Amino acid sequence: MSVSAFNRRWAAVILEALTRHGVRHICIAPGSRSTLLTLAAAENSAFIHHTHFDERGLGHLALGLAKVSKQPVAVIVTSGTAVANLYPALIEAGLTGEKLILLTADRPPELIDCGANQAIRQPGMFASHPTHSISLPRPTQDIPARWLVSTIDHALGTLHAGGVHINCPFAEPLYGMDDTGLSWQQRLGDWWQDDKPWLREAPRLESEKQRDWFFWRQKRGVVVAGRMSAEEGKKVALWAQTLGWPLIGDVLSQTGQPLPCADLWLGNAKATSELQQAQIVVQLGSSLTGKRLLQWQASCEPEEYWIVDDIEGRLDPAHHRGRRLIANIADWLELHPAEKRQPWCVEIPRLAEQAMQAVIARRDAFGEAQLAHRICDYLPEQGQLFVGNSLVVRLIDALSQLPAGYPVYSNRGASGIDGLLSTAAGVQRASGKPTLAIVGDLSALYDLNALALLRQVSAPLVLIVVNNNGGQIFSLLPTPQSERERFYLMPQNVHFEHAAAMFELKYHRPQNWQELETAFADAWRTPTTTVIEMVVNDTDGAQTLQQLLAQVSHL
Amino acid sequence: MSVSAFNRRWAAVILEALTRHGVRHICIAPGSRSTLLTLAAAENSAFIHHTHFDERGLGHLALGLAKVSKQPVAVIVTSGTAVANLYPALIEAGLTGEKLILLTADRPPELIDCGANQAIRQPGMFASHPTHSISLPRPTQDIPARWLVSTIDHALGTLHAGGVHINCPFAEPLYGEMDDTGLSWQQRLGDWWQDDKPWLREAPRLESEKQRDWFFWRQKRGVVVAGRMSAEEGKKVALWAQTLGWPLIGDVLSQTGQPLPCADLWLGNAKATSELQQAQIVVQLGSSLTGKRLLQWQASCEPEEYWIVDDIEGRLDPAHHRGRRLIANIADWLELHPAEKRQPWCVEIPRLAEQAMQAVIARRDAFGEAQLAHRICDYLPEQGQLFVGNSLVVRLIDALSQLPAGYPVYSNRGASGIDGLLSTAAGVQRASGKPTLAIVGDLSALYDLNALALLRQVSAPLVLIVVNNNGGQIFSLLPTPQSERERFYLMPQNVHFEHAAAMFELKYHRPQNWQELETAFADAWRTPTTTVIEMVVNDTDGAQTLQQLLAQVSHL
Ligand SMILES: Cc1ncc(C[n+]2csc(CCOP(=O)(O)OP(=O)(O)O)c2C)c(N)n1
Ligand SMILES: Cc1ncc(C[n+]2csc(CCOP(=O)(O)OP(=O)(O)O)c2C)c(N)n1
Ligand SMILES: [Mg+2]
Ligand SMILES: [Mg+2]
Ligand code: NA
Ligand code: NA
Ligand code: NA
Repeated sequence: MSVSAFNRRWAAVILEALTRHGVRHICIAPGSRSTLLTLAAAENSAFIHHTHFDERGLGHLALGLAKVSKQPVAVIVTSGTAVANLYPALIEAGLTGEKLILLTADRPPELIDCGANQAIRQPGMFASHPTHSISLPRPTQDIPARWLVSTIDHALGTLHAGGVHINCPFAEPLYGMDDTGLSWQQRLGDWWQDDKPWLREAPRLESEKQRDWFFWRQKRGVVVAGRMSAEEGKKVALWAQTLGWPLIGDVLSQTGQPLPCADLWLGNAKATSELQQAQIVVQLGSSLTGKRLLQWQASCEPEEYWIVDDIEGRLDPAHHRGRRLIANIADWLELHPAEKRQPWCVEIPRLAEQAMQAVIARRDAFGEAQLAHRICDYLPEQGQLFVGNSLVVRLIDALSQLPAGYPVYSNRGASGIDGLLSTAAGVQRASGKPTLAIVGDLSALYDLNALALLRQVSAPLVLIVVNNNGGQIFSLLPTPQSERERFYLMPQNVHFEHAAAMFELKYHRPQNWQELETAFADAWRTPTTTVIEMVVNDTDGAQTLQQLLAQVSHL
Repeated sequence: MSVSAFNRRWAAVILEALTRHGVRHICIAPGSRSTLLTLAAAENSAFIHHTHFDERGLGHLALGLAKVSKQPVAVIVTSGTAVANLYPALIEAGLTGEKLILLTADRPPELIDCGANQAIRQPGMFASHPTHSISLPRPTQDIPARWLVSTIDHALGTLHAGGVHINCPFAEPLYGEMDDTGLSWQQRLGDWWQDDKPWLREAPRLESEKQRDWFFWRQKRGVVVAGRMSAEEGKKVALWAQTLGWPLIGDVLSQTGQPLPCADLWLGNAKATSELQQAQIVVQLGSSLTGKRLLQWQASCEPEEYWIVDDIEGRLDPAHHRGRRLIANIADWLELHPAEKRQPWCVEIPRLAEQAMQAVIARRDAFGEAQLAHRICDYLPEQGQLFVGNSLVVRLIDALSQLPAGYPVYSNRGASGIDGLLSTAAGVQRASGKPTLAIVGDLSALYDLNALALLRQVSAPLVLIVVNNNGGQIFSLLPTPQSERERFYLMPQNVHFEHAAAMFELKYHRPQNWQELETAFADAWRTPTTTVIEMVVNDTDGAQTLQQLLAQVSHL
């Protein structure tokens, strides 16, 4: 009889099911309609439980977790606007490959389209953004537990990447408990004390080994390093070296950047020339950062364009004739090995070295370009780097040479300035590692309430808020000068000292290299967050990037 | 010739079509793909432009501005997750009626599903929630200007309520010297440019016809329920119900003056529900009923007819009575359906109502949130407005307080999200330019904390009361499980707002008693600025006080 009882039983099946697909972290916001789920989640010791109050921030907390752990991560929110707040993180996951399990509680059908409080149309909400969507029915004994678990299983197990939306209607009552659904739960036999799914469906998606690799490696080819794992970046740096091919590695590639300041040199006739001679470009990973690289890539004309990543669909915004190959990068390289061939490029290496030389000559100024340049003086040892959006990711790319195999993380799929503080958190938590995060002032304002989560870290995390008073990328872009402060830049004339106090975070506003150094030396001493604020002249960053762009276009 | 110049006239037409549907305010966030729309929005002087860095907050600003002005309000965002951050406000629009028109910039088709940065599938992302959606094609001269403005005029002319999604693809280049490429293209509309009118006028009226059996129905023993409506409508509903001598069950969102206050306590006494059992008809004006006992009574009553009269569409009766659903401007309907003077039929309820109120008054003294809820009418700004937050505050004020007639009350009680409250309030004050009282709980203030930025520009004093019971104490009102309540429900954040207030240069007070609270109330009404007032309370005293009071009154 007890509708309470059953409800908690139906939710219990749901949350154990995900025990079977590697779900370790579950992130939770409060709600009422959510109780069946949250309880079930709370009572299951297979999980590490996180909570936050801002469902959008929650979503990015899961995102961060998933991004580092490479595990599916489950989220529970209540019905209503709460669910919609998950959209951003979902969109990004749908683009970058994070597996997010979204369990969104709902009113029963009796209560849809009839003026009931907090009652929205929720199935289909995220349209084509989730990889799989599940519209669960009105919980009843008449549908066996085996159906419920078989559906969840198919969803999770055939999940190459992106998230999964599972909608979970619950009618009232929701608080009560009885035996009511016990015999129904036990129809699942010893599955309850098992390790595995009820239904095992986990076929692999992989592109066959390319039979003409041996032909193609003998030609003048270029390697492009996209977003990939720390370790894939090492394996790739080595692979290109051996092949003799010039490596143009993005900031997110953790390849070592053997030809640094690419955003610069790629802007020089002598470089484009040499590169014109290539016949095959093999790009590994995607979401390329630099402006000049995207243009080079747009207009480059090799006989064939290869792109290799374990994410599905097209990744060439330019639509070259060629191939799109789905694989684990490290797995793909083993399968397409390199043979010792001799470097064919001779003028690019000069140009790279000269372009870095141009940059260090400009290093003394206490600005954001200078910070980005000098960033690997600051990387916490055995740690990880979370890079913001806007100017920051573009600066470090253009100006800094990151070590091979140092892990970098970032939200570069859709590039939102909306989840960054909270993504950084879930990144810090997933790996246990000291973390450095850099973000601009509008991005830290966006997600300012994530300063709450940053009270619970498992190793030091330093948040650098580069404060140039507004969205200054819109001073790098040729935005109509007259409208640009009010409708582009939006300076908020703010600081972050009180924001840090509120969440009892340690704060520094260093005013030169000496004091920012002391800041760090205090930061890494304790398993807490410290807000560091660099206040800089609004356009110094972008101007300087521009001048170096011209400098390097000229030699 | 120049692509970037055609893009500008393509946008300029779009923003000029808005101009002829009453669109006055337009809320804008930064962006680059949005640039043509933002240029055309800012070049076009028919608008008042509002800007904000947070697109969910921007969304909620637009919502507020619309909530007050009753005009459609425009938003401009760039492509990506910026678009997705408008969902909250859109869905709330979907329920309470605000016309928000969302101009969402986009990459052109080529750059979709190809690994392009900041490029997501934008058409349809909001599903059924917007009222209509336009999926505008790739800008070209081969599509007559007269097409773009007809399609918008249809969109806006036929919008009875809720949101509009206009997706705007634009292809690089987006910057250049403004040639005069699409000019003769623009000139194809002709003097329309100098008119004030829609190109196509399509604005057919949706309304329910006159209830020809009203003279019969108005003579029976009815009940009048008053939900969300306009302040003016409140007054009107209060007269009309006292005329028919029916008992008025007014919601806090009803603005009737609640002649039977504390309905949430007296509806729990077995004597009231017994009397009401006599009702042959219930005429409910407006929707989103507030308290639990009125919801429980609504679901349980069994008149021969139930009527919901409101100017939004669809069913509004979550209990699905036999009866009628009646779409119209409430006042208009009062005029079409006049009251006849008849004898009050209710003997018991009016006695309990004054007995409920007395019982609350007995407890007015303690410095907690139940008390604040009760006293509030003593603190309303002269000729100003009330923005009432979600969770406890709405329910306590509903339960424990009696607000005056026709005092404007605003809130987000459609989906009841605590995700956009401050940012909504700002928009709510900007729309009318009235002194404003927004009350909001601690998690609700963390959720929109960056909206503090927006509450640095107010035309008129606005007080922000933050009630800090260290958590979501509505989860102490509900029978949640004692074991996991604290970390999985209440989520106490252990925080204050002194510094948040300092951060945005907003005056702060943490009053400890009634003397201090009213002091802070006074100096606050003397400047067109926000003064934040944080009331720190013992977490469960609010919940309990209500609980107890529900119990005392169920025994009277
Ligand atoms: C959700 C969302 N809103 C808006 C944008 C557009 N956008 C890109 S960069 C940027 C500027 C961010 O400013 P700041 O945080 O200071 O970084 P800075 O530009 O100074 O480098 C904006 C608003 C976006 N990418 N995502
Ligand atoms: C966007 C959104 N997320 C979650 C909820 C569910 N919810 C309702 S009340 C509440 C707690 C609000 O806490 P607080 O702001 O401190 O007010 P109080 O409960 O103390 O009245 C939550 C999380 C909601 N209605 N909307
Ligand atoms: Mg900035
Ligand atoms: Mg609270
Ligand atoms: Na896993
Ligand atoms: Na299998
Ligand atoms: Na004070």
